[PDB]
Amino acid sequence: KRTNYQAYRSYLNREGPKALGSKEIPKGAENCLEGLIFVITGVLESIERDEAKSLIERYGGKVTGNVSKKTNYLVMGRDSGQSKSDKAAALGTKIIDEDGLLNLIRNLE
DNA sequence: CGACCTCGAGATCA
DNA sequence: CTCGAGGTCG
Repeated sequence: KRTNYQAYRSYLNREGPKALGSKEIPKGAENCLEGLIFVITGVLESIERDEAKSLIERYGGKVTGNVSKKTNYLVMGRDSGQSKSDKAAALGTKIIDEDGLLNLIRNLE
């Protein structure tokens, strides 16, 4: 079942973090994301799951692969998981992108 | 006739 | 979360 599927994935889902390590991870208040739960699904413009997690975790925010009732903000860029999006939509969770997540931190600074 | 983006169900993890 | 199958733009 395993193979070099990551090879044709570029054309498939248009994945490939371009500006990784020189765009993300701001200098905003560490307490910024400290309050709500940040759930990032799929992939955004250009970010690694680890880089997003490292950002949220450091900012006192919690991150999980399963949307919760206290999420409030669901980060979703290029994903197809309707099953997970359905939960968030029913809860009243808003969908944000890469900049959307950073915008919160960009506001506090 | 060739490239590309959306629904979807099964493992993932609080 | 992370492959899974399809129909339309090209």
